[PDB]
Amino acid sequence: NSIIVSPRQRGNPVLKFVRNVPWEFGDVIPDYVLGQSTCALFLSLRYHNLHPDYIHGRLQSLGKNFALRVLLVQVDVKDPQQALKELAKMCILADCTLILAWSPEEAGRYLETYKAYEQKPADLLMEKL
Ligand SMILES: [Hg+2]
Repeated sequence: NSIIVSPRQRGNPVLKFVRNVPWEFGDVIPDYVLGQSTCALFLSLRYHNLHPDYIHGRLQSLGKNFALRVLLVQVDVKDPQQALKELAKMCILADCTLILAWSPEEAGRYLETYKAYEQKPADLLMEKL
């Protein structure tokens, strides 16, 4: 039921806006575990400028364990277009979904939205047999 949150996310104002599903910190590889094989990384564009090698290593340490991988980018920098195009390339090659959030609140809503769905819900009919 709960979103599991990496302690690396501690202090991220996004957490204030995860309000309609429980969340707790846990020892997890992604920034948010949103189900059995779904997870998200969070990246602020301001942070990305300051630490340009950060996200490539993060996406790479993540690998392919989770079926659905989501990079949630907070667009918080004037003139983000060049950064966004490079992150898009990175996501295409790493096969991850790129989502643009324009505020912490929007990012928190995206997290609750992905948590609403099981990527591989129960399949009862096979089970019954
Ligand atoms: Hg991910």
